[PDB]
Amino acid sequence: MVITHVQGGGRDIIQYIPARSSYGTPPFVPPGPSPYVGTGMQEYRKLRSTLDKSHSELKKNLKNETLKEVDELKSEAGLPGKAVSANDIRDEKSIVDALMDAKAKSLKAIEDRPANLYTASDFPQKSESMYQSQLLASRKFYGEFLDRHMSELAKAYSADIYKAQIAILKQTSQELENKARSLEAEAQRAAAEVE
Amino acid sequence: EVEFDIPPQALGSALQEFGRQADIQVLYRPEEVRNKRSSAIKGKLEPNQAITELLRGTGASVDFQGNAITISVAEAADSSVDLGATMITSNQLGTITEDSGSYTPGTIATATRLVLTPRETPQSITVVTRQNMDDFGLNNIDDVMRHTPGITVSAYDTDRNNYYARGFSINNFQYDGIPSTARNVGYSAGNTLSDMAIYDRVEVLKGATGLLTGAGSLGATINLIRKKPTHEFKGHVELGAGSWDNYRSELDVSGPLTESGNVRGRAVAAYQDKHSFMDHYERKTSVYYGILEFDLNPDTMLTVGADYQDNDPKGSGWSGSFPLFDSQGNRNDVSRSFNNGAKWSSWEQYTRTVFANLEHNFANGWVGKVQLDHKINGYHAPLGAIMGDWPAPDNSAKIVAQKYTGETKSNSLDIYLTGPFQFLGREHELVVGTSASFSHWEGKSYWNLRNYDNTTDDFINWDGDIGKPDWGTPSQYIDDKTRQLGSYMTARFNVTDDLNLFLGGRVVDYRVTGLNPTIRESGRFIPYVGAVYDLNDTYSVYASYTDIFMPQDSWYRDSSNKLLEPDEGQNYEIGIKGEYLDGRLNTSLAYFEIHEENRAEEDALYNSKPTNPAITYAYKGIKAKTKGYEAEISGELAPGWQVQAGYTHKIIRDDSGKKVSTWEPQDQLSLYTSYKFKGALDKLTVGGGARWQGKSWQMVYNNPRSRWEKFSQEDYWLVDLMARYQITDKLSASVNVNNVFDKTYYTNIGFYTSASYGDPRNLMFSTRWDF
Repeated sequence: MVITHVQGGGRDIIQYIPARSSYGTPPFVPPGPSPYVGTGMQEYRKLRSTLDKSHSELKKNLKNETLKEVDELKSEAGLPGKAVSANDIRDEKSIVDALMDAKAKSLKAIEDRPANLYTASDFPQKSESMYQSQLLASRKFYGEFLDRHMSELAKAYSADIYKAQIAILKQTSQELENKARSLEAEAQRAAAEVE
Repeated sequence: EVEFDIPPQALGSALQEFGRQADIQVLYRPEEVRNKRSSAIKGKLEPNQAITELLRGTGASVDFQGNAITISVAEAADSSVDLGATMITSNQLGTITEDSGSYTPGTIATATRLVLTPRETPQSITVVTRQNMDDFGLNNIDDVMRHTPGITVSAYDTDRNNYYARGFSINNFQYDGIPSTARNVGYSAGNTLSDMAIYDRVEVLKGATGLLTGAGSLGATINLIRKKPTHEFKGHVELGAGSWDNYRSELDVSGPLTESGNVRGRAVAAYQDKHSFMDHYERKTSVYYGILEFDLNPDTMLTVGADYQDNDPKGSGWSGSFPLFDSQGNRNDVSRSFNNGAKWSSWEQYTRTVFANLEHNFANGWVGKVQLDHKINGYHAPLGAIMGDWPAPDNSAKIVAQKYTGETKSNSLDIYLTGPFQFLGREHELVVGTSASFSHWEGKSYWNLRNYDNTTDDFINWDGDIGKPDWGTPSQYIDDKTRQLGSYMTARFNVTDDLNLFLGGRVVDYRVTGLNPTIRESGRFIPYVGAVYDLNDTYSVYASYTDIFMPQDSWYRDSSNKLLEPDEGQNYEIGIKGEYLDGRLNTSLAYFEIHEENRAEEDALYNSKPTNPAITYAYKGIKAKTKGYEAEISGELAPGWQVQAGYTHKIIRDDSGKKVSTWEPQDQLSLYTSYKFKGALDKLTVGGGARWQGKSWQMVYNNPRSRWEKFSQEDYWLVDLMARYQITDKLSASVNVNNVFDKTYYTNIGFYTSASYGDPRNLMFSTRWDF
């Protein structure tokens, strides 16, 4: 089960949920050919597509998706969708910044994980080859490997999205101050003319 | 009554020539025959007349001991008693068990390549003689192993069996003393299906067998001794029929092929076509064997032989015979006839050997031997079976199908010298040898099937009825070239009349090339230390320090991507051996400890968070220790009463203290007896046996209930019965009842989260015609 969390949440934007296991370490593994390779590769190809097509569907429309997140938080706080007021622009900017920081924290939590094969940037490229090597080397059940590779790719794809969302929010935040600066400039000009 | 032609010569030469001509093992001390000559013998005389005529004027006496004879020169004064005296032998492989009538062997060369009696051997040596195989209808090596004291036969599926000794899986096989390339545990190539029609006996040497094996496993080596041409015509036809459409046929012919008897041959052919107690299962087996022996002169002999065997099953199971649990995590309840394999599923295994041997007798009592072998051990396995947590609530299941096809071509050369040597006025013996092996393993593996529907609506009434898949293209390839070079030397010093010391060793060079990185291992030492002390005429105490290693796989590497040091171990053994009735009965009691090093264990800490790109799944080496004891009795209890019995206690624990190889019982007991009647009932033989084994368990993972479970087999008894009647001199009929009380038990205890059942009660009826 792969769930795409469009709405802002503590859980990663792209989440992999797997059944718990107590089979992580087996005392003895039978020598000879593994019967799980074929079905392991078959299960990988099934899950990998649903996770890849969930990532690219989101990158395609990330501008609207993230501005829709902004719009839900904007309205959840009582603000209107269209913001013109000085009070409203300043209030709206904080939301964008608060969202940006939340995404920054989430991205930093993924990035500041100890280095290993799973956390490598090139991991998506290397995942299928690595998985098959693990099945062939271990001769054991695919379950633990498949769940790990998908959870680790859910984070990889969440880090790609989060990195891009911050870029969108930086540009949205920049535009906000511009309106604010000119708005206060125009309030000033007008106040001087009224005297 | 055979034709003998030996001229007057040095006595020792005459005794080696008589041994060849009479088809008998001749034992004699080299110091005793040293300055004596034989008298001339020519003509058709019985073996008894021949030796009495040959020895005329030598002052020597003969001890007739079945298919062997011991020559001694008694002296006027009391002769000092030295039971373990260095002796010259006519048959380098040991005494022939065929037509002996016994369940105990004579001499055997299986430990150090020296021709020794079991008491003289400072190791645990068990032999299943020809008569034991005839009597209890042991048609193959699995049947032999089930009847071998201290051996546990555990099965993966219908055509994949594994043998366990002293907590270890036996991966070592030898054919006439020449070791076969170390068997892959899962990729059955045909060793575990060797048909008994072409062999004389099977010798099972237990512990750490490295000295003559080279690189291999711990627990034991199974040496199979092929049948040989004879100087007098003899052969037989044997037909058999038994439970679940089991039909067997065998033809054996042996004799001289020229008037002088210089050329001799033996040809054996067997066929078995059987069904099973298991559904949609059938297997067809064919054995062919031919051997020719040429006497180039009285001291030189050339041998050319070849053997073939094909094992072709249909309906082969795969993980077990059934899944342990259903989709909900509830334990399955299936009948003993249940077979998970599809009708077309097959693990087809074949073997062929082409051998040539050269043997020479040198003037100094020394004998040289040259052995050239070309072996093939392949498999064609298009497998398919119900696999996984099945059935589903609507009594549905899924099929898993994969195809494996591989072949191993081996070319081996083995030269060795054996002879007596004097040192400080005493006669000792030495073995010096060299060996070279070049093995090539090619294999393809198919798991990316084209457009295949692997579902079946009915599980309970599964018939094996599912279509065969389009296997596609190979998903993995194996192309491995192995070069193993050996050198051995063993000395047996006759220290005092009561003490004999064994000192020897092997130096091994091992190299594997292929698709994976090159493995190189040079100067690998394997020590051999043994001693035997004569308490009295009957008993001798022994002690041994033996070793063996196995170069690990390219898959078994540590975090630093460096390969793991070879899996290896030492056997520390103390024991006592008895000899009664002129060697016709043998008893033993031994204490053993196996010390293991570099037992590959998964490196969980690394594997959970792998840091090196060169290794994605790494291993860790650990230590393990077997502690146990074994008692054994074999041979004549009375004049027509024979036995083969044994008791084995074993526990293997790892570095932590945890018990391991738990599916092999800690305690096991075996007894196989037969009695030949006297007087009016002379033509009747009756027999029986029983095998008991303690509790055996394995931890299994319940995926639907996300928990580990303990799958146990409580202790159990298996009773076999037997009877034979000699109707005519040439014709005899026999009956064999196996699992007499029809016990339900398991052969597979949770491997691949599946189980397998042992044979229900079954009978075999056979008739044999001797020419």
